[PDB]
Amino acid sequence: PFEIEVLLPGELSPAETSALQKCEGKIITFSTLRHRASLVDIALSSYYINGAPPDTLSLLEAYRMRFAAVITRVIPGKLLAHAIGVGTPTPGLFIQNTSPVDLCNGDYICLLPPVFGSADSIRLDSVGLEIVFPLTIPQTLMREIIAKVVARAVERTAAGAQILPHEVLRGADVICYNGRRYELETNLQHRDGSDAAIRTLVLNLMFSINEGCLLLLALIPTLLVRFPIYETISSWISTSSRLGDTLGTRAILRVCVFDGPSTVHPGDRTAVIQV
Amino acid sequence: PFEIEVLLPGELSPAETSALQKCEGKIITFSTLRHRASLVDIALSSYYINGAPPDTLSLLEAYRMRFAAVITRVIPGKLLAHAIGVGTPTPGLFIQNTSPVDLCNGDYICLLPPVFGSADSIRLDSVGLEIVFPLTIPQTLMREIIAKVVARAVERTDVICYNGRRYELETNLQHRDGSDAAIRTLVLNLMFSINEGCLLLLALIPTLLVQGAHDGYVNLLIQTANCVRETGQLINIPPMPRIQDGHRRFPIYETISSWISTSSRLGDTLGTRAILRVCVFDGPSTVHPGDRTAVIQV
Amino acid sequence: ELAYVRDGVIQFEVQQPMIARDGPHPVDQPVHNYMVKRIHKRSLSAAFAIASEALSLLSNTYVDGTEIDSSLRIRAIQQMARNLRTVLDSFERGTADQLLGVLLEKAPPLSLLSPINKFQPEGHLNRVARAALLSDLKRRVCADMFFMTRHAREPRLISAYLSDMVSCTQPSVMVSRITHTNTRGRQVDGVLVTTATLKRQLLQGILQIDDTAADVPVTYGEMVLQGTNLVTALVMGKAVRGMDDVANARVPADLVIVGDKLVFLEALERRVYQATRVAYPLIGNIDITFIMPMGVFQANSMDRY
Amino acid sequence: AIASEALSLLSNTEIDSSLRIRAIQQMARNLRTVLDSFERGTA
Amino acid sequence: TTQLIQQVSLTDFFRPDIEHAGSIVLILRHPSDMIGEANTLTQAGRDPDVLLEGLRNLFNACTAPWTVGEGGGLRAYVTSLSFIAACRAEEYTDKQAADANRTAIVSAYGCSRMETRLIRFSECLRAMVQCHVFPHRFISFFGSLLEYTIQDNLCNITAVAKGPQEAARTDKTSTRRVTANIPACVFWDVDKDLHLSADGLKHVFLVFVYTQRRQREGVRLHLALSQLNEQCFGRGIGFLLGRIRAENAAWGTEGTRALPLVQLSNDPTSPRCSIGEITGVNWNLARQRLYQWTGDFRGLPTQLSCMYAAYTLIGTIPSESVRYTRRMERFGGYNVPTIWLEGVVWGGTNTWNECYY
Amino acid sequence: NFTLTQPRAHVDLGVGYTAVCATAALRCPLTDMGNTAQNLFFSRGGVPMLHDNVTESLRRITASGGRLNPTEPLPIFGGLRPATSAGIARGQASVCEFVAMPVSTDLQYFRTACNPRGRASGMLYMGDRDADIEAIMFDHTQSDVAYTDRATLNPWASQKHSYGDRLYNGTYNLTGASPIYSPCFKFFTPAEVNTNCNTLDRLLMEAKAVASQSSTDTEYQFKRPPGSTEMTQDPCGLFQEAYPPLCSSDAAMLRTAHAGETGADEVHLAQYLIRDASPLRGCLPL
Amino acid sequence: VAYTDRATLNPWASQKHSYGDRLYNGTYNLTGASPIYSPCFKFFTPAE
Repeated sequence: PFEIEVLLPGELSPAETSALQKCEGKIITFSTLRHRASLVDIALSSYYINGAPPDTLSLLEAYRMRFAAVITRVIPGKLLAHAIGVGTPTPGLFIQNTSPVDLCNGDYICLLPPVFGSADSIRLDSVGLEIVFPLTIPQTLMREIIAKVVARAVERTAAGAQILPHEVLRGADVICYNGRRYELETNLQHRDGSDAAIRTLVLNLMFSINEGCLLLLALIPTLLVRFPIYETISSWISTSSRLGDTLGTRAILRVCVFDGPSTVHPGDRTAVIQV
Repeated sequence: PFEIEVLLPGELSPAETSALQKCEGKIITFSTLRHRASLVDIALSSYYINGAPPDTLSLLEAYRMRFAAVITRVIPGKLLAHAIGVGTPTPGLFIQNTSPVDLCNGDYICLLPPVFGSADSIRLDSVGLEIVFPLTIPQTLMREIIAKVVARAVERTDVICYNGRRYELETNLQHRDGSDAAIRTLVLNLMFSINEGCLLLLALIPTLLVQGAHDGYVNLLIQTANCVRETGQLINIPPMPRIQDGHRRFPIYETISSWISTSSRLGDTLGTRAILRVCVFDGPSTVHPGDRTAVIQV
Repeated sequence: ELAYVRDGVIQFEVQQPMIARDGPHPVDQPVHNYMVKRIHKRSLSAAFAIASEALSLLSNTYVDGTEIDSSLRIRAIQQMARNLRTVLDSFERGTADQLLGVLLEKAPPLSLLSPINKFQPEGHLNRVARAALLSDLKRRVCADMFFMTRHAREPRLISAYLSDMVSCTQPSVMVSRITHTNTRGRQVDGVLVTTATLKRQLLQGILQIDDTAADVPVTYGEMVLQGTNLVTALVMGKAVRGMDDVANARVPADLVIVGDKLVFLEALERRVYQATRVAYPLIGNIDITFIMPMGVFQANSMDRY
Repeated sequence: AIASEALSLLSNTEIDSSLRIRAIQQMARNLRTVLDSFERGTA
Repeated sequence: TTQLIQQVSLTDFFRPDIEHAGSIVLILRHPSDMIGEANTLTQAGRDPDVLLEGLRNLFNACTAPWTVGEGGGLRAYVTSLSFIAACRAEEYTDKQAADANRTAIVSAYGCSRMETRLIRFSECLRAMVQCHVFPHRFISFFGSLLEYTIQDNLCNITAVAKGPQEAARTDKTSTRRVTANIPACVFWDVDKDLHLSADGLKHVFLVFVYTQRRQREGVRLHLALSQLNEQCFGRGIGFLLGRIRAENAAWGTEGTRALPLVQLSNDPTSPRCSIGEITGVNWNLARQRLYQWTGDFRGLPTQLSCMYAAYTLIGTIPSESVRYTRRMERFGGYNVPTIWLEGVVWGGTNTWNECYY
Repeated sequence: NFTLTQPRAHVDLGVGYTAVCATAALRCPLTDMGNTAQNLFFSRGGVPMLHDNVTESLRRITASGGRLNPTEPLPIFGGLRPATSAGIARGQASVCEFVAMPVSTDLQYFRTACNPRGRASGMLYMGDRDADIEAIMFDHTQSDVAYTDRATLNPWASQKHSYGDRLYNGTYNLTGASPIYSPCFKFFTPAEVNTNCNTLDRLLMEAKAVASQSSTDTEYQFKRPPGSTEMTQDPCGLFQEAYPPLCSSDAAMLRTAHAGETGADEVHLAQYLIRDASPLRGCLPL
Repeated sequence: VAYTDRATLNPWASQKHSYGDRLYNGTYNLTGASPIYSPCFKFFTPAE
């Protein structure tokens, strides 16, 4: 009937201690279930096999299958930690706001680490270990965001492959919510994740859609005014089932602030709770 | 909390008591929950009211209409059981392993009736009912099994590979009660994909083929694309469709959203919902098949 | 010991005085009317958040057998006692500052009562009397302005102020007139709150200290109700009280005499309201409007001579 | 059923004492009545 | 285990004094993204001018233009559901009691200058439903409201996640136990197939009807009480609304043959053109002899315009032999229909699904 | 957390005169006269407009003055407002309503203050007639108590249901909560009053218990935010009278070049001086 | 800011790049041996 406490580096560099104190309020990912998770990040990108190591899917799966933890103040000599995953519940937890997007209480929220552009992270030269903070967004808004990202990537690929320009100005593309402006696809450079890791997934989705629409258009419509030809259909069904299973639904997070402020900005007093 | 109480019928004891003792960590499932639980409405009710007893559709319907029930250690005093709706887990509800392949923590294993090798049947002399043992077959295995079944049904209008292991299977064309439902669902899904985005996607087929000359992924994409790459080059198709509403709204976003929604709906309909995630403690997660496996509530 | 009183009101027999004429009018009979009032309610809540370190330290039950944990526990209990004392003092100060002012809407009696006792004999006014009263009110509100502030250097308006006020003051009730008097035997009037500079100016100008008597009697006690009375009140729902009308700390306090009135001034500008997030009360506001012409001319023509 | 009255008595200076005494008397009367009913049923 | 959320409210759009304790309220959201996405939602099938005029007159009718319009920061969060429930109860073949209940409601809570605002809101919602903007993505669920207080244009609205009906014991009135009464006159009768003995953990489905008729499109509140999962209920809503689904499909088709290419692709010795495509010497000279098929996309530009199912799995009850009870009371001269629903718990996640099978 | 709550009740025993208040002080000024424009273009309906090439020029001309104006894309929808700019130490700007009246105006009436409403009204008739209150303010056919021969002034500004009630009052849901709010609307609609036993309480509650209608924190004269706590009084909001300030046709006479003592001229050629109704000349050097 | 009626006061030296800014400003000091003093630089750069 005990708990697990993280290690405390005693007599460290003043810069390292200052950085740890500054990042103390930031969310810290939980360690492994059994003993410890220190070389997992290093070994995650070890199978480069003479090329870019696919790590987006692996990190997404790790974040979905791993819980979180809340750290406390640092005291020289003794360290205290709190965990509500498999240990004992705690009477309220304080976590600083991280996601710049506005959030509303009384609604179910999900967790999904972004992979487009850049994300906040902490890295130390003398440590060599980096931690990526996932962004928490509601599922309803997340679905629209990912759909818009997929559409923008598809249109960018079409423009880059067709040679001639094909972008048609359909109007303003600025999303405004509670006085906050959010502009997407404001640039067409330094795209290190647009067609690097999700390119294979979007290509598979596109070819599956193409084969399905061809198969239905072959004989299905009738009111409009040695090869069994089944292995391809079976493979398409298997890939569709696999992607549906790997899509996942991580709705376990919730926000509930007692008499909190209306506007929300990074650096406020929020609460963390589950359902 | 709330729990389902199981009664003990009289004038019967030895055979069922021995079977329960041998089962140990084996669990069962219940359809209707009330103040008291019976034993007739598990197998006889499922196999009745149909005339010809089926093996796939009726079992799937019973599993969908049923719930999750666990069995703890049986005491000579009375029968004890716990429900999944409560949030107060108690150690002692560990179940046994009934899969030839070992499992590990980190997989969302669902439930499905045993179809690759059926299951053992125990004859009861007091009432005359059988007990169905749940299995932990991986999701991809049942997905490819149902894909083969629907392909065979479409053809009407047998060998699988798993890490080098192959074995002969049986046919599933004796019952057509679900074939019409599958045909209707696939017809509706195909009729839900009449959008114009596929033309735009196919407009980039030559460009993708040119770009893939040095990509190196053709050796892996050939197996998954054996007829689409041939049918896409056999149709001329309008290269530049006339613009009617592209100057006001982007149409590819709506088609992508609809495709994602229908794919998620099809996945939810086919794979249904699982029960719980299996997690073990103390020793390593590698557990020999056919032995005791630790099961906790997350 | 109250849960649902439905805004109870005490009962008393008070008859307003009436004038007597005995002129050209026959014998009449007295007429009286009964009215009801309402009772308001107020509440105040306080909180003091704390971390889990205090409870973790207090939930050890001497698990190590040393003096360090005992010292930590004693410092924690001392800190929590100090915090409790501080929040109690803050709550007391808040209630003290909230107790001042309950009728600020009708607080100024002069501008709303002087014409009533100056021109209206009994409140019955005809058209000409109403017009005269309206003209007098408009003249007063047009000529008053800040005349008293402008002529504050002349210390002779106090006599006029008291002469005007003596025609509007009426005696209070006599039944519930229990109060604490000084050694001289003169009943007090009330408590006046003013700024420190105003109090100093009044003390240097008129108010002279001549009395020294301070006491803090504790006579309210804690009344209790018998079980029989409680049950006989709760069987029907209505709660009864009374049934008697058959037929430590030291704080300085002084008093002053200004003739026929005994009013004491108690101002605490530096003692309290120090380093407090609550703003100073009694800060009112006024509104006014102005009208100006733009391109106006006379109608006639034989005026530029 | 005994959970409702027990919870009301547990989770909720003369009115409170009288209410507690009345609740205790009612609980004792109910217990006596249920014991008599059980004895009659057994007989 | 107890969580509370504090929200602000106004007086010109909500009067907490009339509403009693134990009521159920739903939190809305500002349409900041909806006013921008309506252009894409309306699509080329309809015009956005009607929606623009509707939102313009809605903003004009709404008070405090300096706060609302682009953010729900200083707006009334809690909104009474009685008005919308009564408004949407007209199409229920039961109006004798509704008219009697609404005659006093309009006289007391309404009057003054409210008919114009009510008509403006009704026409705005009719235009929103007609244009298929899907405004149901802002409806949530909350617990009972047993506490309310307001001093000056500020209501301290508080709520809880679960329901402590069996453990609150406020003892602030003559009653001994708390209760939560909410009218359920819009409860759809779905017992025609479950009239037999059915007991257990019944599930409540919040189904929204989305009709696609001619000038009679609207969303009406509906309730259900039956122990069912997401598959059987979906199949029931699929093959039980067949007539209205077919009518909507026929109305929405506001407007092409087979092809033998499959046979020639299946048989061997198929004409393959890969080296020529790679070289590019016949990029356009080889596709001129292919099958054009004379395809046209004018037959059906969109297919998601026939959605009629918006059920949400919100609300659970483990009590056996469920049976609603309706009594009669008075609030000073006007009776109110109240249902005794106390000593129950609720919970679960929202599942907004758009099914058009 | 430890939360403690204790209900408290307070009763009263003095129905008559008990409270005494007498204050006379001045603080730092907060707002002064303004020179801002008005959002007349925000009509939301009216005569159709098709001359875009001239309307854009008119908008540019009216925006080049330096007053408040919308952004470049012309956001006619929503509640978009221009960003607040810096301001010198002069006070808070305010709107200035314009009333069209004949130039011929009596000098005595201007000297003795004017009524923005047009005619004084009084509800002290004990409800003798429901239409009596409206008759005395919208009759314009009987002699007034202020004019021995005339009845009402500004015949081109005071009306019944053509100009006054159409624009100055605001009906058919046309008032709203726009920043350009008329301060005279608070005493335009009589609305409904409550009854009591004596008239003293009625006049006390009529002359008091007045809440604020705007905020002085911003120079744009925005509406009062919900939840604010402030107290203010409007003595001139019920008297229907406002004394004119110290103004003159020419500043040469007001400059007081001679200084020292002061004089009084009865008849002059074109120079006239009006004494201020508020004797505040000795407070602060003006 | 002061008088909204007019645009600005002294437009010839109100752009931070005028003749005075080119000559002295507060940190330019382009002269070789001119006898500069404190007021020639304190009138343009009032510290930070």
